[PDB]
Amino acid sequence: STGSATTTPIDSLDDAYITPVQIGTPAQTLNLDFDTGSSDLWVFSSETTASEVDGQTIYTPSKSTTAKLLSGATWSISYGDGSSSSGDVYTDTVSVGGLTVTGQAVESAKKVSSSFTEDSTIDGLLGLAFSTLNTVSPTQQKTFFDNAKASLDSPVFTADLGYHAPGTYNFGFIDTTAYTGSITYTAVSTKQGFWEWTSTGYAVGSGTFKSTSIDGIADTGTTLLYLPATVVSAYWAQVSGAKSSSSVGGYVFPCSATLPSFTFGVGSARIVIPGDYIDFGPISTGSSSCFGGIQSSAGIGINIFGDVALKAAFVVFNGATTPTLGFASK
Ligand SMILES: O=C(Cc1ccccc1)Nn1cnc2ccccc21
Repeated sequence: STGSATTTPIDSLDDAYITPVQIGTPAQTLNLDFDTGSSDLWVFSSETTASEVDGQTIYTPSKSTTAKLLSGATWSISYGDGSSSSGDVYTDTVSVGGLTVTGQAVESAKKVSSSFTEDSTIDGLLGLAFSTLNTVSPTQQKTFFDNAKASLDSPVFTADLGYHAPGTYNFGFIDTTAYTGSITYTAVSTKQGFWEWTSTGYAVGSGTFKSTSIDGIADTGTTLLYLPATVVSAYWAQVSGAKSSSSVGGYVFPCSATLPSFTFGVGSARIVIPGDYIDFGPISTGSSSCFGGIQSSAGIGINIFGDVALKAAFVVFNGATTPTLGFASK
């Protein structure tokens, strides 16, 4: 089998992407954030604290003839940005772009933190990291991809995120019309549960390439590109008037600036992030100070190839016995 679903930015800045997902019988369609940096499929639901729901579409298990409470199971997650959610668990039928999994764990939120409440466009998360990160207790659950894998034509999924435009998530096949040139594959470590790889270096604008190993994760659920402070300083030094602002929480730059591109290495291959992809707009409405899309990972503990980086590429998440990652230009 295969699946193919369009993913759509939630706002004009590409802060996140939502992909429609069918849950239950008859289908309940929720728009989920596909997140290769986590491993829980959780949804706003009829069980969510009423004051914490504000515009989201909810899953109502009692209206699904295929829903079954997973007795005794609970879940609780906290993301790197400080947000969180928790609740109980059902199994149900879940379909993505024509690909169906029966018996998928669907984590029903009883509580969500303020940032989820405040974002009406995201009805929940669909994790695509390794199932060793899944938070369900006392019996850990498998991700949608891990449940689908043996049925797929090939044990892969691909992310093709758009810049200010829709993109695609495919399951089970590589669309050879969706990229240019060849796909370069690179080794993955699953030791921390992530799609963790090592970039071979970087360049700023038309500058020379610096060969240097940069370990990090491919994370569709992170908006920005988080890299070592040395690398990020080298980038922003090429933007007149850019500065790190302790009060704003990162690098800012004059909105009048033209940003240079940023290149990262994948083996001997190179992915070029155009400068416009690094502009995240005014820090507050009407401000002439803009927030940068490349930020330091120093407070985080891991480098993160978030959407800013991934949307510049066609990315293959190869879930073979020994997983790997592939990147192509597009
Ligand atoms: O948690 C993180 C990483 C992060 C971003 C910004 C600052 C510090 C750390 N991404 N992410 C991955 N999945 C997520 C789901 C919600 C929120 C963030 C999510």
